[PDB]
Amino acid sequence: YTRVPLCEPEELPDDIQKENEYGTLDSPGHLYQVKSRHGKPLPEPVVDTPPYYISLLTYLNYLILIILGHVHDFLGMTFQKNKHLDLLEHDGLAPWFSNFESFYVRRIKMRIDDCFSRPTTGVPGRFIRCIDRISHNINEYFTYSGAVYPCMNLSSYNYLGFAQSKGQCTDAALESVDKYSIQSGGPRAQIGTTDLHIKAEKLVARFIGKEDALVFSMGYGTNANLFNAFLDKKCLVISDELNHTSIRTGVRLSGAAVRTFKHGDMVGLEKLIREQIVLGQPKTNRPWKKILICAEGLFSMEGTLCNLPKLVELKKKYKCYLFIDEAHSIGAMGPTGRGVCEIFGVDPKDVDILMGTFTKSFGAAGGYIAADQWIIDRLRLDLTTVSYSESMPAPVLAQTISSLQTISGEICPGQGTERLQRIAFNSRYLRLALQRLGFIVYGVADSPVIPLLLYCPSKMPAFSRMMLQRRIAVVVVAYPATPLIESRVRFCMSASLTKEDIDYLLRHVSEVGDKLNLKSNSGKSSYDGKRQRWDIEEVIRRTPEDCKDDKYFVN
Amino acid sequence: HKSSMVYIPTTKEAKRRNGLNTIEEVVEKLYWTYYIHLPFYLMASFDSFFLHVFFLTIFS
Amino acid sequence: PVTDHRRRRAAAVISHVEQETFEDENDQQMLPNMNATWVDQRGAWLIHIVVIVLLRLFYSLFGSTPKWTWTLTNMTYIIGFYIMFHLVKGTPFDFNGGAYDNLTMWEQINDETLYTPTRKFLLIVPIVLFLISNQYYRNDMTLFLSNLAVTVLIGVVPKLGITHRLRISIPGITGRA
Ligand SMILES: C[C@@H]1CC[C@@]2(OC1)O[C@H]1C[C@H]3[C@@H]4CC=C5C[C@@H](OCCC(CO[C@H]6O[C@H](CO)[C@@H](O[C@H]7O[C@H](CO)[C@@H](O)[C@H](O)[C@H]7O)[C@H](O)[C@H]6O)CO[C@H]6O[C@H](CO)[C@@H](O[C@H]7O[C@H](CO)[C@@H](O)[C@H](O)[C@H]7O)[C@H](O)[C@H]6O)CC[C@]5(C)[C@H]4CC[C@]3(C)[C@H]1[C@@H]2C
Ligand SMILES: CCCCCCCCCCCCCCCCCCCCCCCCCCC(=O)N[C@@H](CO)[C@H](O)[C@H](O)CCCCCCCCCCCCCC
Repeated sequence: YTRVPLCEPEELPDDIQKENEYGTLDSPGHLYQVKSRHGKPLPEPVVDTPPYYISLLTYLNYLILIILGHVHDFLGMTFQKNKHLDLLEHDGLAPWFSNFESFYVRRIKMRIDDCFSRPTTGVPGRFIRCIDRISHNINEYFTYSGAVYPCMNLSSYNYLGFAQSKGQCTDAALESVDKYSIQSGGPRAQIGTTDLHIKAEKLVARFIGKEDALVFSMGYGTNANLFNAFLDKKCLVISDELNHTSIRTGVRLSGAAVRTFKHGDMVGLEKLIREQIVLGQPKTNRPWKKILICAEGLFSMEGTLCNLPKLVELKKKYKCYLFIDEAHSIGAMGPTGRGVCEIFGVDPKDVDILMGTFTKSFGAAGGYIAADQWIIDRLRLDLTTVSYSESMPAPVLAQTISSLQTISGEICPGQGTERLQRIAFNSRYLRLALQRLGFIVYGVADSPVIPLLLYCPSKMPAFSRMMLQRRIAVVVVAYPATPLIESRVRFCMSASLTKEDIDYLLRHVSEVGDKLNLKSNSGKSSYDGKRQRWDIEEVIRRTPEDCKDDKYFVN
Repeated sequence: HKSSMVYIPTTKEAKRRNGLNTIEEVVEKLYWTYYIHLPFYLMASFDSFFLHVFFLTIFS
Repeated sequence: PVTDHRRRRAAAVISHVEQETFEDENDQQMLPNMNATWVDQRGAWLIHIVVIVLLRLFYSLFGSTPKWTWTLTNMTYIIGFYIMFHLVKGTPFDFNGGAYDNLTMWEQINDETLYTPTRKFLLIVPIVLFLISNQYYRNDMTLFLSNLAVTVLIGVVPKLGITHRLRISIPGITGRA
């Protein structure tokens, strides 16, 4: 009962499983094509705020929580010691971790831990199967029973719906298993490399638009073991404050000086560049050997794009270098799917190094780096992962190659464009409907991530638990991951969902939010400068036609 | 096109239709959700501290 | 040793925290602190007035004399602010490797900048509170002296240009560098 059960697969006809994994389009009117911005710069984004009493209530709640937590910790660890044997010295040995460094997890998150780490089963498609569990004590241990129920999926990184067990990719993977075994001999330098690795590398290099590319087995290791190859203690790195942990770990391992600039502030970046060029190295005022700029394509937390032409202008005029990450932008953004370069029309030669990850949009595991020729030839000899780690297995390579060929159009014609149109329409429709209902939604008009703000801490577990009873799966984030005031729920849209599912979700979310008083719109979301408190039927009837027009989005 | 998915009927929509207290329920929700109670355990006695209503009830 | 990463606990009547080296300062403080960043945000300056008003109303609901009520509310506010800011040293979550284990929340505000508007406001509020509160217990000299001593000793001296990175070994051997 305590251990997680192993679920026997169910027997169903092919059509039912296909419908469960991938939906079937009802009308050809649910598709949208994405245009390219030639010479229109990105306007400064606008954010909306709630009234003051929300902030005051949040601060009071946090103050009470902190006071009570500290009082309980002190009294419990002073008046008794038998229960707290994992936080005290025993036979002259220090404990594993410290009291003060794990206060939040032990005292705040533990009471709502049931909303995290939810076991599942089966393919994560349109409907995801979940194992039922019963909470005991206060989220201490769980008891499992042999019962599974389906739920709607809004919490998985599946943008183009490639997570399927029936299709060309699965057949390619099975054929690869038949030909190449799952064994990997060793590092790519010794025995690991084969012809399929070269095929994948050339195909990726042709798809992206650069000259050469390399493949890896893990996205984290692509960043964590890259910067030490060509950086040292006499170089400067300028990075946005909202960057992934892998980049920070790589820069820390490299040893270069780090300076950060505020998100979406180019003037501060220019001032910092000028000051760092003039001043030089600390304690010596010698010039820097080189300067590198790091940025991300699409930020998952807010769904906002980076300003690429301005960065290109600065890097050209001040003679700097550029590095761009496209983990959430490849295969899902642009007229064809090349990335932010197609969105902005910027030639890919300007960017020095490009990076990406197969898992978010292709249904595999890996990463890549794309650059010029001589850079790749030097980095191949200078890298550490190539000659010290394992190699990429064959089924993953087959899945990635099949997905890339399908999206490019070589095989299975008329599928990639249809998927891209589906995801664009779904994202736009959901964002517009949510803004018309009266909520607060962040991001650009066409972004697969839709963050909805839920300010008061006590309103997060209630929303998460109420949505589960209505068979909708959601993911919620909070402090310290997000700022103290702003707590949000993240929506991940797919190309497998259908307008009926969106309507069902909209009705249930609207009623739950009306119950929990989550509607706080100050009129800056509307393009006509007025408050929007509509009805659900009117939204469902009018939004699908009017969502294609671009005049209804502030940004 | 059929899928093995169960649809939960919505409250106030084919649940209470085919099948004074609303004000009390709304007041209770407003009192509970806007205060810090869910991340508390065993701290339901903190509501006793909110006896100020009784103190201000008496006038003159 | 090949790294030489140790914490010193030199004992003296007056001592200061040594300046951080290159690796600890220029590299291990790059990401947002998430502990002193919320100070310059929305609704972070009006909350103190709300706390003062709530304390005053709570004490007045008991039905005591104005002198005792105001002395108690001043002492409680100042003691609470001191406990929150000046007493504790460190951060509740691991930052990089324990880089902020020698500094309080007051020192970490605005990246160790001495004079910022928020610091000015935080220094101004106790003086104005004392000026407003003294008018009820001017007759009693003992309470006036006690309030003056509390304000000057707790709410004024720590928030100064001097006593920055200042440690005293009288109540315990403090750790510097
Ligand atoms: C009106 C009414 C009146 C009455 C009343 O209410 C109001 O008035 C009130 C007056 C209140 C106290 C006022 C203020 C504090 C301090 C606060 O502080 C932060 C939390 C704790 C940690 O603070 C440290 O955090 C960092 C990490 O520790 C320190 O970092 C360095 O030290 C690191 C060391 O590794 C090195 O890495 C580096 O050198 C460097 O990083 C940093 O210096 C320091 O800030 C507080 O201290 C801990 O001390 C021990 C751990 O050190 C804990 O364990 C100990 O517990 C038992 C006793 O000893 C024994 O059985 C155990 O064996 C023995 O281990 C102990 O439980 C716990 O208290 C915790 C709450 C408390 C106590 C209040 C309690 C409630 C009252 C008594 C109320 C009261 C009821
Ligand atoms: C019935 C009536 C009694 C009422 C009692 C309350 C008294 C209220 C007046 C005093 C409080 C000052 C008012 C201004 C504060 C406004 C609200 C701000 C809330 C901010 C919360 C988020 C901060 C996150 C950063 C965490 C942080 O700081 N970490 C450490 C450093 O890195 C600090 O060491 C730590 O937090 C403080 C330790 C926790 C409390 C210590 C005392 C233990 C409980 C005993 C309470 C005694 C009463 C006086 C506080």
